[PDB]
Amino acid sequence: HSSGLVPRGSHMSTTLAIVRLDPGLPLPSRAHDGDAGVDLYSAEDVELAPGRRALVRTGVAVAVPFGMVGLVHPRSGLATRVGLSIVNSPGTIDAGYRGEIKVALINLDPAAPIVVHRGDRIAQLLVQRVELVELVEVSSFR
Amino acid sequence: HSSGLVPRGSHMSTTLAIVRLDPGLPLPSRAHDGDAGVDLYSAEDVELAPGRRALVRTGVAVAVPFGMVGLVHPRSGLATRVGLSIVNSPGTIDAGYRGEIKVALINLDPAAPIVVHRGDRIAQLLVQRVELVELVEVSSFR
Amino acid sequence: HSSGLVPRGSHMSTTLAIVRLDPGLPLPSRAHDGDAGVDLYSAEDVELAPGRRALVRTGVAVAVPFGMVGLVHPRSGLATRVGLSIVNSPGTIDAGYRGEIKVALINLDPAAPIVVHRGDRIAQLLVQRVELVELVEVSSFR
Ligand SMILES: O=c1ccn([C@H]2C[C@H](O)[C@@H](COP(=O)(O)NP(=O)(O)OP(=O)(O)O)O2)c(=O)[nH]1
Ligand SMILES: O=c1ccn([C@H]2C[C@H](O)[C@@H](COP(=O)(O)NP(=O)(O)OP(=O)(O)O)O2)c(=O)[nH]1
Ligand SMILES: O=c1ccn([C@H]2C[C@H](O)[C@@H](COP(=O)(O)NP(=O)(O)OP(=O)(O)O)O2)c(=O)[nH]1
Ligand SMILES: [Mg+2]
Ligand SMILES: [Mg+2]
Ligand SMILES: [Mg+2]
Repeated sequence: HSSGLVPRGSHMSTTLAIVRLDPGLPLPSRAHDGDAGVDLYSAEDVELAPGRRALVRTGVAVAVPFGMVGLVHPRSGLATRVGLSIVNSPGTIDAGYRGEIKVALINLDPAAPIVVHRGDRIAQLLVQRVELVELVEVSSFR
Repeated sequence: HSSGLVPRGSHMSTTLAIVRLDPGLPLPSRAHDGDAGVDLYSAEDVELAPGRRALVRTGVAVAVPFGMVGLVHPRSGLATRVGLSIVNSPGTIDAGYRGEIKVALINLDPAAPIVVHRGDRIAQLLVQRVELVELVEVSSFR
Repeated sequence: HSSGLVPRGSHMSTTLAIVRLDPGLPLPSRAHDGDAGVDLYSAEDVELAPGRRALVRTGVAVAVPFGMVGLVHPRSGLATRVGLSIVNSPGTIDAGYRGEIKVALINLDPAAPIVVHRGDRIAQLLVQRVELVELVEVSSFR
């Protein structure tokens, strides 16, 4: 069968609407089958000295479904190789957000600056269900 | 209809029992409809010099349901604006925990101290299902 | 009843195949009933000066089920007491990965080195479902 047919085991898989605010970047994609995240691109060149942080545009906006959350995670390779991290990791993308996804990168290396180029894959976006809990206040209840 | 009626689409939404150990703080709340997290308050004033961390009381205890986990995430605005982060992010609140939720804040700015005041919203709490996995050890099995 | 019987409330609980690449370490375990994570051991001695990071072997490989993700989270006690963190937290373990789980530890204390010994519990592994989303590109759509 061709790929337009949804296989039985994927009947209930979730769709995510996405706008490329920067049409010159590829759509985010999973690096390998079954990978949890789609990789987000940087729309911009950024140089981070040790300890500096920047709010980096990804060129995309998404519509996370109600009842779900988008989560922006660092990539392990950049984290290990150069100390690149995300200040607010895991970044929380709410269902109602329609703005551009931005990544708060930070250089956690003590001495070597990190150069990010436009078109580099700088984070990964996961989508999960979340419990939109109803709080029940009690006076008292490992 | 009035708000006491659970709408059909919310019939299965999860309740979370909460004790305000500090009754002078508001209950945690979602900033907007559909937001993944409820914002946690600081019960205390804390000043963090660059690179310092503190274990900050939130004034609340919760009963995360069995089969779920509470997750303490940083807020993006403070992370970007002043470099505020959480050392153990995402903080993992277990179903059996009945103590006060505490937030391990850290100042990741190189030079500017962060002042947290009692009543500031310093983190956000998400609740998700988790797989309480049964390990199956094998000798061998992208 | 003896423990070999799956209780009714655990009928659908997920199994996780695991190989101890280092058979001298215990299998990861939950510290308490209902805890979200199983604690990962270090296979190695590592000393981290302030601001240094290391890619630490855990001695295990896992087979996260398709449709799920493994998540490597810091432990709160080490984070608060000595400033130990994980550069790429939450570390993302994909369903297709069959290599050794490695932990990117970092010392976020300003002045005191952290010593990790072989056999110390240095992180915790959670397993959750993830939405393997199908992107739907649109021109336009808190
Ligand atoms: O903490 C971690 C994170 C990942 N990993 C392994 C398993 C995971 O499936 C794999 C890739 O993780 P990332 O996608 O975060 N890394 P990166 O994107 O740099 O590499 P790749 O191009 O292979 O996806 O690395 C660890 O061992 N520990
Ligand atoms: O990494 C991130 C995190 C959040 N965001 C966007 C989407 C999310 O819905 C929105 C708000 O996230 P937070 O709740 O973490 N930020 P904060 O609480 O400071 O702002 P708000 O008062 O708007 O909730 O910011 C990003 O673009 N990148
Ligand atoms: O951010 C956090 C994380 C945890 N906690 C509490 C609730 C959680 O169930 C408990 C234990 O969390 P960890 O397992 O991350 N800590 P650690 O493994 O050091 O302690 P323990 O041996 O008790 O599990 O600490 C907080 O109050 N805030
Ligand atoms: Mg990857
Ligand atoms: Mg918010
Ligand atoms: Mg623990």
